[PDB]
Amino acid sequence: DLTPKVQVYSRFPASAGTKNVLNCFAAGFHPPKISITLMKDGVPMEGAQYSDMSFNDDWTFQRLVHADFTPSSGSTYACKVEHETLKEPQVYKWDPEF
Amino acid sequence: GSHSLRYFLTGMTDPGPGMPRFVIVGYVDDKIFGTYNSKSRTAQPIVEMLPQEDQEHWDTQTQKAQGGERDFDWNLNRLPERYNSKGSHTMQMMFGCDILEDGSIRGYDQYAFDGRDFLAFDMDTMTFTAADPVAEITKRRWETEGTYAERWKHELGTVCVQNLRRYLEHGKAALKRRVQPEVRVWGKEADGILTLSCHAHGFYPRPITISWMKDGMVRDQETRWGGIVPNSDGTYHASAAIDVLPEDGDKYWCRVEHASLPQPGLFSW
Ligand SMILES: CCCCCCCCCCCCCCCC(=O)NCC(=O)O
Ligand SMILES: [Cl-]
Ligand code: NA
Repeated sequence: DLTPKVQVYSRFPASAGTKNVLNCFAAGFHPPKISITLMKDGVPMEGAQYSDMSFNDDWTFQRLVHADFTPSSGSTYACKVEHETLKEPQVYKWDPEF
Repeated sequence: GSHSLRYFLTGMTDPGPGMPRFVIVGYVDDKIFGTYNSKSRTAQPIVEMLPQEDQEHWDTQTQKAQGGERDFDWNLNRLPERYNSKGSHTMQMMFGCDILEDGSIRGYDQYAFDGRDFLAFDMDTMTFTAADPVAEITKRRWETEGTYAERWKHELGTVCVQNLRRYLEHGKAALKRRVQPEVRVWGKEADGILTLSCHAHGFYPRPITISWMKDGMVRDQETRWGGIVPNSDGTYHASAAIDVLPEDGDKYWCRVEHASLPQPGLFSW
């Protein structure tokens, strides 16, 4: 189908209290309009940036969103995704692997 | 050395709040080298790759991109009715060229409408192929005018390869700089089973492989791969997971091969 396939991952291997970048990558979706929000404990993270709209060889669209952050062991990080193929927003939790 | 130049063009009736309706992203060997969008109306190099570019080259890139934007706008205002139309619509184009190791050339030129194949142009035979009877209309009009074929034979086989050679030379420092992955192996237990995840962070160039081994023998049968996905600094990320009984958790190695590693690396939990 054409719903977003979403991965959340940190730029570097994560460790508590060390500056890093949190990534949310959505791919395989259509149409290209899409909402992607990085959050810390349900709060939108500040300084987030999005890639220029682009697509895979099979024409499906994709977008990377990223923001600087300092992971805290106390916190939940996640990526909230809204798309026309989605009746409700989809929340993808980051698995820190501390 | 085999090398590639690719442009990814998107026009959109409904790109979303504050987003440009027409975008171009250019790639050299899976590195973004420049971009254009309908808000800035400017084609710009990625200075981390192309640090010392002349304005005149990018003046040219800008005007060609603005023409592409006009053409996408023209088509988006015609194809929906022709296909019979009511929702949002998209138009896409991918074109470029390859220079094979022996110096021979390949051109690519493909279009899609609402995310489905629409039209392709084959440089070596100078022929079009239409994806359906509606696209066939545009095919016949373009071949009968007899202008597109010669322009894009030139565009793909001459201009693209020249620009590829220029980007390869101007961006050689960034293009050749190998970045070793930082590999993290993790394991989490749930419902009594241990999922082992091998994550490779921040490698360049893009090609990588990741395998899971037990007692030195490969175990592909129960491995899931997440795919190679981008970081924002032009490096990449890739992952592999495998489920195993918590008793045998010390017995698995993930094997990472990457051009930055003289020998494949073995990592455990
Ligand atoms: C580095 C990214 C920004 C610079 C990109 C350079 C711009 C090149 C794009 C021009 C291609 C647009 C043509 C697409 C529509 C079309 O088929 N028109 C008919 C035709 O051009 O013959
Ligand atoms: Cl180890
Ligand atoms: Na716009």
